Amino acid sequence: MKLPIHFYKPLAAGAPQPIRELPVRPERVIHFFPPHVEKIRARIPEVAKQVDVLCGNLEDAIPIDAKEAARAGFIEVARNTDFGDTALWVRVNALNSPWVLDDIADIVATVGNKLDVMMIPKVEGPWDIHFVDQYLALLEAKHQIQKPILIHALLETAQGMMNLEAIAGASPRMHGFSLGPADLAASRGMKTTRVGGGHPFYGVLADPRPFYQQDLWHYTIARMVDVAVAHGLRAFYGPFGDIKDEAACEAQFRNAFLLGCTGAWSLAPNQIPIAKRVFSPDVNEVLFAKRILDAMPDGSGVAMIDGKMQDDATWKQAKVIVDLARMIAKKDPELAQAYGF
Amino acid sequence: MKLPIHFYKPLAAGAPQPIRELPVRPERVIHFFPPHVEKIRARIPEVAKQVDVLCGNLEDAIPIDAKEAARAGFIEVARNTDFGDTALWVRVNALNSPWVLDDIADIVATVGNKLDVMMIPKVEGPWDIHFVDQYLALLEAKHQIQKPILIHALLETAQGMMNLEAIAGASPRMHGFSLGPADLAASRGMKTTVGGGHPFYGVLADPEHRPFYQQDLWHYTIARMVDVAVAHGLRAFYGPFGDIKDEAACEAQFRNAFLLGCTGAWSLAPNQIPIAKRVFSPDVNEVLFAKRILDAMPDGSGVAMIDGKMQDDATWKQAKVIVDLARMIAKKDPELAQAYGF
Amino acid sequence: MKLPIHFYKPLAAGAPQPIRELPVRPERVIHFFPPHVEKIRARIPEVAKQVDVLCGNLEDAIPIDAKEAARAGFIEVARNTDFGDTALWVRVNALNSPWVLDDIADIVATVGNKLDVMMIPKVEGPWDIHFVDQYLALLEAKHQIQKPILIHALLETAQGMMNLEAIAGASPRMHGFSLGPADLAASRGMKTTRVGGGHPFYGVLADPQQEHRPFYQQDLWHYTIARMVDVAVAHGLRAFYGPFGDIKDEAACEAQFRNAFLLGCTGAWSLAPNQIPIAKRVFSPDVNEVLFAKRILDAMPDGSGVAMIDGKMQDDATWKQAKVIVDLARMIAKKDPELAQAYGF
Amino acid sequence: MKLPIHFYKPLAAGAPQPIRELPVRPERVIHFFPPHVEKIRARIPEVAKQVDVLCGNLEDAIPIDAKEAARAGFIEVARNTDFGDTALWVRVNALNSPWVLDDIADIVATVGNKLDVMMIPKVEGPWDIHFVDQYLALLEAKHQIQKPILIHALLETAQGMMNLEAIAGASPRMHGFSLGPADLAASRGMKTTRVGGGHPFYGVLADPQEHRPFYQQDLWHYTIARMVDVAVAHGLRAFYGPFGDIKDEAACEAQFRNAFLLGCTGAWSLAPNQIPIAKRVFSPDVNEVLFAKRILDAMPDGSGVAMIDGKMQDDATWKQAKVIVDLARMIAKKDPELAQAYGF
Amino acid sequence: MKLPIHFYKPLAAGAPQPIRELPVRPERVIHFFPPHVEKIRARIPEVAKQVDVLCGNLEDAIPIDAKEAARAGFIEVARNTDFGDTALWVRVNALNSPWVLDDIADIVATVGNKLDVMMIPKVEGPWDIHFVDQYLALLEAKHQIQKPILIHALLETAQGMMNLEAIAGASPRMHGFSLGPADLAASRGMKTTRGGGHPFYGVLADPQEGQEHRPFYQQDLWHYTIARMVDVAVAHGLRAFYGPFGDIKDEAACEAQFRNAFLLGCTGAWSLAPNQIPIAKRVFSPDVNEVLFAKRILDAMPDGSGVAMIDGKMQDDATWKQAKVIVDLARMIAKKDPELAQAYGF
Repeated sequence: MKLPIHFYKPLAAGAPQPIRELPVRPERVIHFFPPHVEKIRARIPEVAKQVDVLCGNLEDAIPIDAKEAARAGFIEVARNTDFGDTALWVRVNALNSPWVLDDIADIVATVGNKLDVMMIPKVEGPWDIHFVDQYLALLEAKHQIQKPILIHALLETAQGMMNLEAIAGASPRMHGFSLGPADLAASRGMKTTRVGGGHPFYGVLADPRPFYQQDLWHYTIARMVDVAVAHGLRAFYGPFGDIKDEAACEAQFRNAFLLGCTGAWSLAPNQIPIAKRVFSPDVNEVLFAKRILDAMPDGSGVAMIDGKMQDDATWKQAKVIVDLARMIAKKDPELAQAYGF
Repeated sequence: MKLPIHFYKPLAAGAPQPIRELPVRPERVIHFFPPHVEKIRARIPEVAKQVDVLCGNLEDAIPIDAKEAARAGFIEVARNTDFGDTALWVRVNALNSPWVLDDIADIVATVGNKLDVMMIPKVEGPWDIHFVDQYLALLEAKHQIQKPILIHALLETAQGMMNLEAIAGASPRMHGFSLGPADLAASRGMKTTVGGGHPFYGVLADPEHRPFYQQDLWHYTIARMVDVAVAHGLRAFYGPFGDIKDEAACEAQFRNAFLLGCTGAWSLAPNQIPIAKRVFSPDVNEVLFAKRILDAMPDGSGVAMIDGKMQDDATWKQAKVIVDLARMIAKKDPELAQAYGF
Repeated sequence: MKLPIHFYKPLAAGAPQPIRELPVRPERVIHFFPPHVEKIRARIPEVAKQVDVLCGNLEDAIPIDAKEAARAGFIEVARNTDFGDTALWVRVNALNSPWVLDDIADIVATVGNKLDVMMIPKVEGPWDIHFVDQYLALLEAKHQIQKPILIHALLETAQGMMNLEAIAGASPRMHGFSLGPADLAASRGMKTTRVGGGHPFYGVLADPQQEHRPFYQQDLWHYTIARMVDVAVAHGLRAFYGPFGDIKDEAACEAQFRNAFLLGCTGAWSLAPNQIPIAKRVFSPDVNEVLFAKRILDAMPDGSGVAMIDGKMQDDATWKQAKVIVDLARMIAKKDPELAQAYGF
Repeated sequence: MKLPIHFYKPLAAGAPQPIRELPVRPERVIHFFPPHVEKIRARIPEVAKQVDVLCGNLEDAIPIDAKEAARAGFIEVARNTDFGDTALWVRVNALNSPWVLDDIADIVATVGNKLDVMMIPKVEGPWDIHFVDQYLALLEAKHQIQKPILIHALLETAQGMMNLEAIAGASPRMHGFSLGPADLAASRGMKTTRVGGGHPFYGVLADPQEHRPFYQQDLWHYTIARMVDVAVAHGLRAFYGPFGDIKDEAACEAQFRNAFLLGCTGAWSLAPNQIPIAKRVFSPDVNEVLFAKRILDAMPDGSGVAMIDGKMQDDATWKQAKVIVDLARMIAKKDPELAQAYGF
Repeated sequence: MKLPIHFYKPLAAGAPQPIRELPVRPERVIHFFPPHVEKIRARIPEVAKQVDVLCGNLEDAIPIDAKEAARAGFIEVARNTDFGDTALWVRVNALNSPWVLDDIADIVATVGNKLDVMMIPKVEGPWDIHFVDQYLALLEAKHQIQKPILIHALLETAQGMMNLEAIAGASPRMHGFSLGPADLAASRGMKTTRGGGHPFYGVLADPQEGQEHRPFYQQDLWHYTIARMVDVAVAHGLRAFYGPFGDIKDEAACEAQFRNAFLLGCTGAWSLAPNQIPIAKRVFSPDVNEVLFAKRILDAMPDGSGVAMIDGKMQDDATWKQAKVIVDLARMIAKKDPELAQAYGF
């Protein structure tokens, strides 16, 4: 709705200048953790090094009794821990809840200069983003935050799916989208208690009899990807609830990856290597991106490579995945040999 | 879009207040009947006891010579019959046809207070909904109909599928959508094997014998329809399954629809009636696991693990959908109440 | 979007009257050829009769040094061949490239009266159509072109997919779309094997029962094609599967071509001679569809009134729809033995 | 951009249910005061009785170093005064400013149940309304405010004017608009200075024939007309803002009367002398009340169809008639002579 | 509408990067000249020093037999002259005419690096902008033009007036609009005595008892049009202009019409004759005494907030923001107008 002339203006005197390009960094796994449980908080600095992104959770799966405790716990661990190359996110409570006003406000007050991305659940339309963008801009000015805190929208209501284009366009803070398969099923009335992969009842019956199961989430992921990529945002697969079935987890993660998602959530330590292995950049795309960078050294002009003309749009897309691959190659030696770094 | 302040005002002075929420009733089976066949008219009291919804049909399969008879036939059944829990629908002729003006006018004038929903063939955009809304409101005012008759949009063309949002939002009479698979496939140029798949839609494995995995032609259509319909507070329906001979395939196509969020389906023949009632009811084992989820977090908030599956607020709301539907369905069917918890 | 009353006016004083409905002619196969290669130019009058459409390529796989060569070879082979019933297309270079201005200007000024469709690569929004539409009008006015050159849009970016409705509605020149799997895969960050068009590791794992869990492969392109068909058909346009890049695998090419036909695509490209008979086999009209359409034409001898066939009401609109199926079956049955023997004329 | 099925749902569990219609009450004069001036805070209990609406000011005209004092002054007055039938409004600071977060939070927490309408300056687009709407909802839930605080949008920017339709429809909290002539002139680059009147060099020169006469024109005709149309179409009220030249009561009256003739509901008053000018100008026309009483008489059950003087009457006109009669009866409660003319 | 992430990217490989905000220069007068007349070309170097903007005209009042000579004539004068502080514009022919393709192509190829703004007649909707944007960008990449040439839209139809928001938003090349009053009145079916107005447009006073004749108050035809043009332009970051005042000889009527456009928020106006140049520069310059007074508003409130009383007139934050607009224009014009640099001081 906002005209480009005004789109990148900060929304408060003293707020950091809005971002023009989303920051490039590894986002292969987003590891949730319950911040009100002490034993988990103690292992967090060691866990922090095993993940690309660490995300404190304050909304779903936190008992109502523990809401205030999860907030203090998140501020506590974020205070004392240096997260190095790992990104730090938090999922706050829904915008109609009694906790979201103090959630956002105190987290910016105490750890704002360490928060990279704030995850907003149950987004229904661009108005939700409009609130959070202005609220953040004012808190950023009050507490003198240096970097703009980005917005990450959880895509888990039927209205969010309908309003997807408007949500993606609602703010220069937008980082991307996470599909929430359980909430989105409840919202749509999909008839399943599952959080993730296939369903035995969803299939095609052969003619006279073999039964071929079908992907429940094809339309949903394809739609999320197309809208995200068109806005320069990133799409993510959210939770896979069957923590034990690592094969089904890998199959679901890889499906998201093959349609174009950047990473996936992990709800338990054992899903962390699954997300890292599935969402690692494809070797042959990195290697082709390096030819593009080599063909257009300063990023301008026209070049061909294998009968295909390279432009400014391909150079910037190539530049993103090579920078990302270098950052991955710096944490894992086996990948560094595969990308050539 | 009509501004919300003008959206809920009635369109004719003396026509009833527009609703702001739909009624709550099982709509698992929409059973059609030709009102011009007296034998079929004679058996309507008995059939009414077996179906959630009875839809008089004035459109497809009613010969040109039978139209006046079918319209008078419908009025006579609706007059004479007590339906009770069964909703009474009518599918009138298409908006460009020489019968629709009298279809709606004669039916409202006589049995307007007994009609729940009017189904409109071939809805192509919001203008179709605006005509019917305004016509209905003028007729309801003239015969002082007490409750507003609802509009059910039949999805039969590519233009209608592309205007699905504007159709869904065009009136507070909107009740929901039915997919007309044969007619929609004909409009798109799809090739099917009436209202079902086609065995040659699949993907070939990589290069002995080379496996072939069939796909569902209707995934995009159904998913888009449920998204639009639910976002607006409406319901989606699978329409006609034309392969009456093949009942394994009819139950398979119905269960897919049910899983994606469709509410019910059409029965074109008496054998489809029990299939549609069983498939658009929750599975027993699925009601049972969902009752385990509701138990593990009575406040609906927190975390739990069942059979190695994580549960939270979101799965609690999944179980509430499943359990509440089974509860409502079980009040009407006392036999399924015994396969759940009564 | 322009108002209906301005939508059908010519955009230049001297340009031909825009068309109100698409020309009805066979488009089962779209055969590409590099117009700079001399030996290819020499056998073009013969390949012309094996294909429904001949499309000159000036863009991908044409070297930078051959750009003026391909453009000039196209102009020469287009002025000298009589194509008979075959349609003549050309794919120009992208709208951001150093070659498209002379591509369009030289072709319209030499062979414009011979060109049926111009294909634009990488159409990302309505603005692209607006540039081509106005550019073509000015050129057609200058060179007294009698009939409008239509525009065919190549889908290769997530942005193009998101703007599909606006693109379809941006001009009466709009002919249809072609999906370009490999480039659109790259635009979205999809993973495909074999030059676009698939991935064997996209699939649904069965529940546990046995240690072997069945794995059901899925189609990566279902959303894309279904969306393409709805937007194309709602505007009166046609949808096509573009380049199937694995030329050596004829089983898989037939499978991919058939999925597109079953979902409602009109034709597909061919990159090599072995794909020409595959496209023509798969995209031949369904016989039952034509039989029904003929009954409509019979029941209403002059497309007036209201009739009913197999319980289905028919009107002037169905009648104009049956006439398009029947006229197209007759054109295709001229070149197709099995349709000629299945349905006749 | 919200669907009617969700437009009228509260934005927080606990926040009061949103209005479907606007409160009917006299709104002929919006009287502004600086709440940081102690001599003004002392006279508020008497000023309240003389005005329809009293609006505290925290934005323009309040110095930067008085901001925190204006806010605390406003809360002191509001806690300690019974406004009776007078409505209580606040104009808070702009949404990009260091004061607006505590402005809204503190006022809601302490005097939320006495606050009728919140004025938001320098509105540019529906996104401003979305922010205030959701923010108000959460605060109202926290402090259990019992009716929803409404939102009044100040037209002070060319962006706001271009986005007027979208602003009007952005929330069921919307109460209406006020034209802010000085700020709007600056935003457009209108080359005038005076807050709210004519300009002597804006006019039409006659064709040559001795001396060519010069007919002055209204600068604000398009602006007010567009504001009234958008506002009425949305069931909202439009207001003329401040008239600056306090001493020139005739130019005040004519500018106020122009807004009244185009469809505005009331006007601001900056100084005690403007109070009786706004109340006289913006009272309903006698004929408008009289005609509205007959519509109310032709249809005792406000449904069905009635024809009055050649013209048919439905439920929208019965409802616009009941608003103006209720308004007129309330204006008679405190005006003897208008009571006899209105027929009460 | 193009999305912001894509709005600011170039439309051709090697085209100069889109600007994010318009250049700030004085645009009080847009002086038109017919480039096929030799006597006019000879004196351009001198007249270019007298005008804020110089605009070569290929369209109206350029005969059909003279089109090519006017186009080549414009290239000859642009190549030779050094224009200094004076912006150089050109009005090409309409997008439907047989001359516009070469108009645009030839001029960018030769004098592209000197052209600031290209003015397009009869812009009816955003699609016209899209054509000119893509066409320029290819030409700019072909001939390596260093900075983007801007687009000025001339409004001559009811369609363009109705499509004004979409036109304003269609490209980062967008500069502004000029009203074409005679063409716009003709498209709408308005009747005007000269663009101009019409003395018979007015309000009849009711009869008074002793009057011979009822007074007749003349009204302005163009109020809604100009007011709509300023709101849409300013909201998008662009600038609105009065176009041609065809009645060249009635200097007093010219001054009053321009003044009305100025007070509502127009930046400047066209001049079709040397006698209109001083009028446009004077009407679209802030009044000296108003600038002088605005300096006193700014100093009375250094923080720009609160109140102040200056010469018995009340001042507040809003008046301060008016003063800043009026002072900021005066300061920028003083860098171009040597006698107003005196009268303004600073």
